[PDB]
Amino acid sequence: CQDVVQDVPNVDVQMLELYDRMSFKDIDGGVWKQGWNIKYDPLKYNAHHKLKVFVVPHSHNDPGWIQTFEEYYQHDTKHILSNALRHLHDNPEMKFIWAEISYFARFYHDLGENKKLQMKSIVKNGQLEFVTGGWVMPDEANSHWRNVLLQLTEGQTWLKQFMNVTPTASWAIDPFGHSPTMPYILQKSGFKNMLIQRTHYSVKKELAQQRQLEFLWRQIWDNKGDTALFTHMMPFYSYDIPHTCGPDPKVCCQFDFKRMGSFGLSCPWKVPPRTISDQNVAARSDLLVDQWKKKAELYRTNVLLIPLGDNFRFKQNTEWDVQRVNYERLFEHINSQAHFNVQAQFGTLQEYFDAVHQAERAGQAEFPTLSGDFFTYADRSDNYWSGYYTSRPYHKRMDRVLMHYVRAAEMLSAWHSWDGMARIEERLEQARRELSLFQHHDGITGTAKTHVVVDYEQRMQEALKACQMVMQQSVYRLLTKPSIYSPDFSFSYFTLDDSRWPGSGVEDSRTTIILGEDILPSKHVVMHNTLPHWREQLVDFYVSSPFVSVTDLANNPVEAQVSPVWSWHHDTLTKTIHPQGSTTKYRIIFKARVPPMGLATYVLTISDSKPEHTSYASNLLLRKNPTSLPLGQYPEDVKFGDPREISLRVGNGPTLAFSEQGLLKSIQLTQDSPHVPVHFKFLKYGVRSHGDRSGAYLFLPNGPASPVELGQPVVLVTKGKLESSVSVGLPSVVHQTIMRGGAPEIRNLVDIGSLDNTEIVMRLETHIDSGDIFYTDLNGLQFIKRRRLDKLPLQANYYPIPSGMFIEDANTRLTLLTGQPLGGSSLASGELEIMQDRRLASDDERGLGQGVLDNKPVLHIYRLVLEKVNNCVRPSKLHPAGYLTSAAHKASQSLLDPLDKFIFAENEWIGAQGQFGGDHPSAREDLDVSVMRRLTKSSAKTQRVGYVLHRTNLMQCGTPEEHTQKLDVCHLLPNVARCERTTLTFLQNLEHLDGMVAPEVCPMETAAYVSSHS
Ligand SMILES: *[C@H]1O[C@H](CO)[C@@H](O)[C@H](O)[C@H]1NC(C)=O
Ligand SMILES: [Zn+2]
Repeated sequence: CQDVVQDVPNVDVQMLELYDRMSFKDIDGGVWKQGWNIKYDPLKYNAHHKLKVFVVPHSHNDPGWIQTFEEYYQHDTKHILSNALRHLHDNPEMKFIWAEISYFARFYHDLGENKKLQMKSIVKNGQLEFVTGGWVMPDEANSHWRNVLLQLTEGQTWLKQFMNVTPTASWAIDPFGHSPTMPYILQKSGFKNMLIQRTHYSVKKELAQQRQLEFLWRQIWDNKGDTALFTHMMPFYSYDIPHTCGPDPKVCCQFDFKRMGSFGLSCPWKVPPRTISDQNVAARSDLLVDQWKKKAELYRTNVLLIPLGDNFRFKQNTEWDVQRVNYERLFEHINSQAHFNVQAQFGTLQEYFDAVHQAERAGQAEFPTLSGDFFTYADRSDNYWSGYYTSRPYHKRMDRVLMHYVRAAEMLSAWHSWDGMARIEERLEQARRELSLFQHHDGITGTAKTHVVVDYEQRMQEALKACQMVMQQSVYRLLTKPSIYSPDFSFSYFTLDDSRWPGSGVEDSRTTIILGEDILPSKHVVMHNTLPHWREQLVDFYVSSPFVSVTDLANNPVEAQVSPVWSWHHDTLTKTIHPQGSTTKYRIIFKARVPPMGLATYVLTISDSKPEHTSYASNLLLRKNPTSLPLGQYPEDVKFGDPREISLRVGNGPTLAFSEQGLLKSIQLTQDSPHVPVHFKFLKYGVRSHGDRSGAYLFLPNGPASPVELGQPVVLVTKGKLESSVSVGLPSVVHQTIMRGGAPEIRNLVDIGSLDNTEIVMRLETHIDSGDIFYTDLNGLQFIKRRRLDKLPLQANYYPIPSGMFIEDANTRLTLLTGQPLGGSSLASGELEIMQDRRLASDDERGLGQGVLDNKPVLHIYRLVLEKVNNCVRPSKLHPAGYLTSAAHKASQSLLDPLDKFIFAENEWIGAQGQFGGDHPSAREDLDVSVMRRLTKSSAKTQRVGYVLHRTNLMQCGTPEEHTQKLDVCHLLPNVARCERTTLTFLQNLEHLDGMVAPEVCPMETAAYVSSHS
């Protein structure tokens, strides 16, 4: 196992280092506006060394953006694919590449058998080639690596099954900036090459000058280089035709033959394309070949890639003809004119890469190595695309919730083989597909039109219901005496109870467990733990009486705490935001203990009076002019007082101090230790009154943020033995700090209401001496070192915060973990900030055609970890990576993969069992079974179950942390007959395992195993 901490990889280009040295000057470079006038030596090519040119036709199709997936499919995509089939079938030499399997699968299943065969043959013969092969071309900023793998697997599994092909070349031309998480997953999924396009114009210029646009992209911690994946970065501003034939768009535009008039398109550079003829082909070829040779100067081999396409192109037969015929005329002339020393033809992406490597092997080029990422993207001037790290935050939070439900549903039902009548495979496939679809770069990015966002939401909503159905049927089967188990596959044995989604104040969707002497004395509830280690976590449920006690199934009492159900209201009459307590429902909280990847059953029983093992929280409402707050049977009267500072401590945990406005002020780790200054503050960014406007994509602040005026907010303090919290109703945000004994949890109920052109940010101010350094994660997979650069505008120092960020000095670290991807930064030493929501009245000219005015209440959740790190073994100062501590990592897991809670629906659960998985191995804390998926239907003689195992890397800080069991996923199910290591998509067997034992992976590595059972 490589050491991912102590050895700084040696690479030719390290992006943080490059950023430190680069000037980023935006000067006019001529026709190549962001480059320079390329010159080449005409004698470079000759009869013994020709320029091999591959023109690759393509059509960028968005699975929803301006229209919904289905609208686009009916209006454009089905026509594009139908005509591609006809045209490639009839013109053997024509080629075309396709990226989005969601659309292809939709099309193919609608084809008659005769056309399905024609399609399979033009794929088999190399004319139509799939690039990447994912359900979509995902966003790379906000997406969790788990969902990136999920969507890749969904598209490639379909391709293997129906087209009998597995792409080994990736094509990502529209995501806004690129992440190294892509080559990470791709290289572990059989890929050999990848192509990217949207990277900062300054970066393109810099790498172009050094001919480092093609490189071996390895992970920042990879000292050996085994994670390396050959990567081609396109050099220009766009992937459209004007920006793909060479440096001068005024010239290249003339070779987009769809722009002559009848199609309603034209060249903005005022010179239109002209039909190629025998009288102008020599002159047209002169111009084109010159653009090609200039583009070739930016690369190292004699093989040139010329993409030929744009958004939703190749829709009409006449378009296919006009592009094909004119290019064939050019190729015939050019290839027969020796003086050009060029051989051009239509080709696919893989053809290009194969030729490149052939040149490489012939010793004509050697490629530089590179590590780092390509955020934050700017396509021109100061237009940095960091707004989409936050746009439509409700759905960004929804993404993480569904991510977990999908994993829990696939895992819970994987334990058994199911009769087709159970519709398990059906519901799981629909859930994987709707979540996969949302990974699209206009999905989770929040860059689609309003009605399209609604469509993604409804799809995800159906996906959540599908997961619930599968999960509850699974729990019922897993915890019911086999000879008693009598399932109705359409019945709801349990209903899921989720405390954080949609969340309190977002939607009253939770069911109250209704108990009563005259109706029902008790109720069984079950918790599931998808993580592969024993886990304890407080869980809460709503009950119709405060006199409730909890026991496990051996009938041992469980210490519980009851608290009121508080809801915040913006009182339009008193013009204040204050809480109201329920007089009929209450919250019961207790510690659940659940086996690794298992279940644990508990019972809630009503009593006529305060039960022995249940305590009641005190409540204190701080505000001037208070009014009574009755709580029905709740045994403790609410107390009142004028606003004042407060301190709280739960268990032996930290002690936290709050200001009289209910905001954190300091954290004291231990009895003796100091009260470390940690202050939460809320601010707002505006929009510029002149110049470019912020929109769904762009963050263009009109200067540093200004504090939100808080007035004299109402603060509610609940103090309990198991859980305490401080909540305050601020303008646009009900901010809540919850304490259960460890790092506190922070929840923000964000309702930006109608505050137009406003972006609300949550900031932490500390005295940590971080200087200009901070860390943010990439797709929940790794933490990368960031350096605030004052030579760049504010918005450029914003980065995606998909799951966490931290700052530190020699002695102290503050880590903020998130349950949703948002945008953030550290704009000053000792600071951390993350945007909550943004509402923008204007469009930002990238094609969306609207601002962002469809905001809705969202509940953002976080864990805030203050820790001493002076004893931790950390990477040296030049290492580009950072690593979490055990506490920070578990806090992230508590947000992304919490225990699942199920309430039994009928009055009596006959045959109920108290636990499942008690014998499952409790793996070391840095290991996770990211995916558990049964890969075969019940009719298969040999059952197969796939597992994706990921081991992160946690800092060694002196904690002994011992006694853990080896996890062999190949033996989790009985009767194993074979164990194989496979690509992450489970599509290719890479290793036949001895003793049928799946070994554990190394720190920062991910492996997939498939066990076969007889
Ligand atoms: C396509 O896959 C392989 C080529 O890699 C070929 O040998 C096989 O015949 C095809 N798959 C089918 C139809 O089983
Ligand atoms: Zn797109």
